[PDB]
Amino acid sequence: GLPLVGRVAAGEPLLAQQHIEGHYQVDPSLFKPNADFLLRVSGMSMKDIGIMDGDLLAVHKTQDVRNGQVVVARIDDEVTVARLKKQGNKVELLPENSEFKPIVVDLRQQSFTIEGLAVGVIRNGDW
Amino acid sequence: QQEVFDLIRDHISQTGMPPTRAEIAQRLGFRSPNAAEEHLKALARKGVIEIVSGASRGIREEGLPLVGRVAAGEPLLAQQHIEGHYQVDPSLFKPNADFLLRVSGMSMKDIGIMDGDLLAVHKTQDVRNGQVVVARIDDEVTVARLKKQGNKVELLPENSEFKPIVVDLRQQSFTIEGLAVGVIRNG
Amino acid sequence: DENKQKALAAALGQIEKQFGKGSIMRLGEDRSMDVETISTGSLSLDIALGAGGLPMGRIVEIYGPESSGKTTLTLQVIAAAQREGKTCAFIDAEHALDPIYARKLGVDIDNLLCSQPDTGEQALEICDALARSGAVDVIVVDSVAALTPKAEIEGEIGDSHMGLAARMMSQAMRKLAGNLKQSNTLLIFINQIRMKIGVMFGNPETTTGGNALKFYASVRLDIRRIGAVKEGENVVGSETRVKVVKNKIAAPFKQAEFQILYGEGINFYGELVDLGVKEKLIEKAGAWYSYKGEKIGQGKANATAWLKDNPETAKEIEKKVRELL
DNA sequence: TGGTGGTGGTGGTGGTGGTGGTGGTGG
Ligand SMILES: Nc1ncnc2c1ncn2[C@@H]1O[C@H](COP(=O)(O)OP(=O)(O)OP(O)(O)=S)[C@@H](O)[C@H]1O
Ligand SMILES: [Mg+2]
Repeated sequence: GLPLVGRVAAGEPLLAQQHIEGHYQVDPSLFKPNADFLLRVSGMSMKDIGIMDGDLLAVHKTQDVRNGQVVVARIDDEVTVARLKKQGNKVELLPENSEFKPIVVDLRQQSFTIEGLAVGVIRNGDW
Repeated sequence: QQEVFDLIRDHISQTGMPPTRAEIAQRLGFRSPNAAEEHLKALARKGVIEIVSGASRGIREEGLPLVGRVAAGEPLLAQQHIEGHYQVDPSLFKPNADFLLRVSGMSMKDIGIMDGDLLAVHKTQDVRNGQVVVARIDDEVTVARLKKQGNKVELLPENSEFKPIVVDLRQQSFTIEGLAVGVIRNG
Repeated sequence: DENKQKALAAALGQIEKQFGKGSIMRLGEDRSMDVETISTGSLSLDIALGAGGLPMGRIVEIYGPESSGKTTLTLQVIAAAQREGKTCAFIDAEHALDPIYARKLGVDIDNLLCSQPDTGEQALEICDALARSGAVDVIVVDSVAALTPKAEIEGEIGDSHMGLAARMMSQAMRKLAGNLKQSNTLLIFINQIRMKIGVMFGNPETTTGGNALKFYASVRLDIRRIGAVKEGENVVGSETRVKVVKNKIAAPFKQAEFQILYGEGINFYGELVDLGVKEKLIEKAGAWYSYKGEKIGQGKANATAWLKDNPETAKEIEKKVRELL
């Protein structure tokens, strides 16, 4: 089945072996662009759009992105999920929650990196 | 039964032909072809075996079936219509999932279900206060958290813009349709 | 109009020519549609039923809890019909009948037919075979919870047989409804009680064997036990009340009570004194019963004993009580 | 003197079975 990405350490891709939680056979064709792998999140920062702590967010891996899309990225080599807004030479990742604030870190000091889009959400946590 | 299906699977390969109903019944230890016929029909109804003119046409799964809708807000019409399937594991969800429902409205936003989503339900009728359930109130369905006491049941929202819905069991009929276990979103 | 009269006459002629004489007639001219009843063994119950007994050519159902008295009631019903010259049959799907107790309630055990089928289909086939014959006036089926389908017999325990006996029962009623009325026979089903799991509101008790018999029956009775009858410090009988939960031949929902004395059946003379009091033909001078200006006894037992020992007053009271109700 | 050549499916039936006891108080 599809691989699952759990906690991610720096210096290695998301799909590194020690990041692999296991295999869950979910058909990749259900999602708009084919889902490549899954990634567990602590989604307190994207509540208003319906993402929660412990749920799974499907990602179609690609570096191409446009404005207004929800993207998995890394800043300081740390994984985060947030929407993208581009000013030009500067770009900011934004929340969808009532208590969080933007991220506009400097590329010259620390550059943003994309790994894939977010295509859909799956969860199995307690209710 | 699984053992009966295995008997055909290996007997056909070993001999090149499926065993007769009498042979299957004799192997089962009962003096009647009906013993083999019942299991063969049960496997056929499972979609594993084909039958033509009283004989097996062959020994030739789509996942959770999406069945109908459900309303987070006011109750919505209950009418089963299996429009399609989705290929997803039952083992993912806590008690095994049985079917999927489509959600309309926004009265459960805080917990994390919203418009147009798919909700996995586990069929049952044993549930207790404080759980997330599905109920039918005079041929209309709703999803909410239960709070039962006396002759009145409260179906609570999980959004501050909605107010609870209360039904009196002496006037309207109330049947619990299952227990929610998860969500899938693809919009 | 004049055209309509002949247009209708021709159609009636055609129908009677195709399907036989009598396939259609004015509802006020068919004497096969009149109702005839036979006694049930207990006077209170005949008053309650309205018509005066149970109808012939119909279906009746009797259900209740355990040790309630619904086999004694049916043997009491059988006994009276034989006293009138009617032949009878009894089908023991439960395999639990005691011959001598039947002989002791009043049944002529040498003329009653008996069958012990190995499968519910066989029981119903025998029922239809005797109904078609036109020579048997009463059939009794000991229990419906025991009518096992053939597929369930040849299988193993734990197999799923979802809704099979119900389908069988629907087929059976569909096939028997006509033969019963043509042959003018009475078919009595006894049923058990089970519980409905997960009910939210209402009475959870139900019966086994599906929904078809609830529709196809003309009369349904509910029989229950109330208390004990003491000859002394030792129990000698039961107290019973029956309800008419369905009725198609008279007003429904009435009631009836009586005593079952072990080894004898219903005590008719106990009913007679109760009905007489309620009807002012007997005088209760407080703790003492009284009749026609004389003192009787200190209780129901004394009153019924005195009445039994005195046939004249018994006849006088009965042949008047029967008239009013 | 001498024969040719096959058309087209129709309709669902039936409900099962209940499980388990908490906790003493005042001279
Ligand atoms: N052979 C018998 N001798 C004396 N008393 C009996 C005998 N058989 C039954 N009884 C009593 O008659 C009363 C009612 O029992 P029955 O009518 O015979 O059976 P039922 O109640 O109709 O169905 P079940 O088999 O008990 S669920 C009970 O109090 C019995 O104890
Ligand atoms: Mg009995």
